[PDB]
Amino acid sequence: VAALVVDNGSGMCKAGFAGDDAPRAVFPSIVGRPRHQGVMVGMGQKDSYVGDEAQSKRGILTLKYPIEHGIVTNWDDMEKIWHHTFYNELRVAPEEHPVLLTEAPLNPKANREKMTQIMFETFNTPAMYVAIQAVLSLYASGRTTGIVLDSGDGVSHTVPIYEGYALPHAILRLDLAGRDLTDYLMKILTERGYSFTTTEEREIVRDIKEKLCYVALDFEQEMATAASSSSLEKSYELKDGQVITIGNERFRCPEALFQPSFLGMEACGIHETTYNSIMKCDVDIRKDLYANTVLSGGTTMYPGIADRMQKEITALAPSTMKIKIIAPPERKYSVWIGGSILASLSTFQQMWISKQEYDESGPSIVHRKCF
Amino acid sequence: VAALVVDNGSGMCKAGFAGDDAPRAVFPSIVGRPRHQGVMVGMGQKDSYVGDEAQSKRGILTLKYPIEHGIVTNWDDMEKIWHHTFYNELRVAPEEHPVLLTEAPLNPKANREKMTQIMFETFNTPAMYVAIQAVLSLYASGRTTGIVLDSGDGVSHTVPIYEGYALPHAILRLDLAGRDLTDYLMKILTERGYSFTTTAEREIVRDIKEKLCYVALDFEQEMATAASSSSLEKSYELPDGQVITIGNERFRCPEALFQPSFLGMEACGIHETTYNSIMKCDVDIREDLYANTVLSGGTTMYPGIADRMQKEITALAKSTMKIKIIAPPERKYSVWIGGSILASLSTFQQMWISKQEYDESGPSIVHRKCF
Amino acid sequence: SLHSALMEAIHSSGGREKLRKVAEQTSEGRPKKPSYVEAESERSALLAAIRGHSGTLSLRKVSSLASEELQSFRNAALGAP
Ligand SMILES: Nc1ncnc2c1ncn2[C@@H]1O[C@H](COP(=O)(O)OP(=O)(O)NP(=O)(O)O)[C@@H](O)[C@H]1O
Ligand SMILES: Nc1ncnc2c1ncn2[C@@H]1O[C@H](COP(=O)(O)OP(=O)(O)NP(=O)(O)O)[C@@H](O)[C@H]1O
Ligand SMILES: [Mg+2]
Ligand SMILES: [Mg+2]
Repeated sequence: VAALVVDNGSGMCKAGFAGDDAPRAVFPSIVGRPRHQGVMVGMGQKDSYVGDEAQSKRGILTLKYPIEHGIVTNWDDMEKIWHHTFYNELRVAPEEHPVLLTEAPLNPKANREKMTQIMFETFNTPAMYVAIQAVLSLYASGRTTGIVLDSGDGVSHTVPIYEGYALPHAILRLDLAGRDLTDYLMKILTERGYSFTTTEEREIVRDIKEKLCYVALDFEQEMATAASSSSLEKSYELKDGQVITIGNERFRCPEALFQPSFLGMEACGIHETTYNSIMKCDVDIRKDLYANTVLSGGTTMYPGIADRMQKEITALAPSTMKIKIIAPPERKYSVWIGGSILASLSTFQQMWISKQEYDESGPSIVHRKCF
Repeated sequence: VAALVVDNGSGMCKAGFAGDDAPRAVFPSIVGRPRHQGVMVGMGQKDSYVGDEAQSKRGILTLKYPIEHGIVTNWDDMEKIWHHTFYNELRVAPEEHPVLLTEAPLNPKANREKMTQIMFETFNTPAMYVAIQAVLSLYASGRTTGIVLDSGDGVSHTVPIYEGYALPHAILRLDLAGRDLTDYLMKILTERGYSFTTTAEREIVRDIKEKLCYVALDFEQEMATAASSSSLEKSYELPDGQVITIGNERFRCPEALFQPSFLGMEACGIHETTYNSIMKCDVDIREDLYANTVLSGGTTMYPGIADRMQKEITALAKSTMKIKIIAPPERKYSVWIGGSILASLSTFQQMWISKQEYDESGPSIVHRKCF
Repeated sequence: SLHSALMEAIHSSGGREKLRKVAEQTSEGRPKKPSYVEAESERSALLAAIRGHSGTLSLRKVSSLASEELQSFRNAALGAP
């Protein structure tokens, strides 16, 4: 009776049971295998580790990240992750539950079949379904039409959705997201007089980012304030107790989203990318995109991002056009929550792909149950 | 979907919707109940009238003022006003909107709880929040740190504010404002030859004050000129066309703000009261208070008040200190305008007190949403 | 229709986080909530907004009996009891 919802991000996998309001399991999308084939004073039988213990045992393992930029690049590694998710994390029997999986926008048709092959042939699922991540965000906020900007660890997308379906032609991919900011934050702190470089120092910066960074409504004016007073300054409590002082870096960091030239990127800016997608849609539905611009993914979590978006898009739009930005406080797990709502609706119960349907049609049935 | 902003003045109540450039409803904080005629068969009208209709039917009513000197002194009558504001003035449902309320600086802890109690129990609001009027005025001018002189009906306050927090210890209250000045004009005009005392004549004097009074850059010089010339005299037509001429009373009336002795007060004067507040604060925030002195309230509306304030404070302050007086033209409605800006910011939307938070924490939760 | 009904169920039916196991039942506002668990960054974000919001200019024009005197900077009629 209870469905499983598995949202596979580049950074973190989020897993749990449909109907819950949050995932039970959140862990790094990392598979680790022992370097050196045969030999070891390794352990029991474990030819693989997933998530945190792979991270803990980095020193004996070669680590892989199977889902780079939202797209799977190794199905063997991906299978290790799903295996870990069902048995180690949720502790359920795959063959007992229908399972809903997510995918990145513009996911190659090959991969969509592979996802379905593995779910039925490897994990013997009674039923399953595949959903575009961005679409689930929109659903989570009670909408079926709108544009969502979904920005995570590895990639960002603006995705125009009309009446339940993503519009492939107007999907823009922005090759900039969370880890470009982590890196950028390291750069500007180094400049200040501190030093972060080692992949453990990274994880420290990443914590600062998620805790202290924010978006200023007026960036220039905020730079002016930070330069002529120490009122914006905060000091961060490190592990080894070295209390570090961070000023205008707090807001110059998320600013990169709006001014990718800060990253040596000639690219566009989240607000302008959003505008360009809206413009790629038919004149007659644009209004609905404007009035329903949804934010999702950890990288949209900076306080002040919504009002700024609102202002930046209004500056690009026509007059009087109703620009509404939806940034719910839970938006980090909007994709998952959306998944949870959908799969737990009774009207969804016949939407599933059943084992029976797979046995006759094969991997390619997934195309018929989507776009 | 839209929030409510309610600025309860000792004289005038102002209401409207977060995002608007001005309040919708502005009406007197008067509750009139019918006086007993001493009759047998005494049926006929309503038991309470509020605001305008209380004002017109004043002859047949005993009028009360629930909120005196900025502080609510009658909760039954206060509830009447609030009811009247939601229903008869705004014509919306309390239960459907988050409500931003304002308070006097140094409002007792007891009264703050009572406000919150009434908003969730009696008016069943989704959310609500309480702001100090003065702080809102500063926000209204787009600043988070500075000092505001708020002068309204019954009371004047100087409020040093640092990054969104008022500094109670450096708050000074001055018991002299609008109606004291109205009184004084009545006094001085009578001595000239005219006669005003009947409460219908007060309202005329009050109209003169708001239309013809000003603040002299140099009072003794202005008295001198007024004595050697009629050039500074102005005429005022009554309803019955009894053109009254008014001379140096035009600037002698507002002068009381700078010389309370004119009213037989041992008090200090707005310029010096402002100075003393700044002097109660630390050295490192003083420059910022001195360059950001904001005027708000009806009694700061006099032509020439800011230039005078600039001159007077420059005199009292250390040399070389940059004195800047900000007197926005909308300053009569800054408290409200400010609260409209605030409660319409996305960055504010998690700051509310929810119905949930109240149900678990109780009235005193309000104390937790400031300090 | 099979589709039409689901679309209606996403909008209509509890298409919100009234799901189960410790959530946020009710939330309000004028707009939305750019936010994280760290209230420090939130306040920084709020104060930066107050400082950055444009004047009354940026706000929704209204025709009020009072506010009329605001759009014409200085005016006056009947001020306070
Ligand atoms: N409050 C925050 N402020 C800024 N960044 C944050 C915050 N919380 C999380 N992040 C970042 O969000 C990124 C991960 O977002 P998330 O969407 O959960 O990842 P994912 O979906 O697993 N990977 P992807 O495939 O790239 O979407 C990381 O770079 C984090 O540093
Ligand atoms: N243009 C003007 N010139 C001089 N005085 C004015 C003007 N407009 C209004 N007033 C006076 O301002 C006073 C009250 O204004 P207001 O700031 O609305 O007080 P309030 O907020 O209603 N009560 P409080 O809570 O005590 O401030 C009255 O005494 C009016 O006479
Ligand atoms: Mg994601
Ligand atoms: Mg007032």
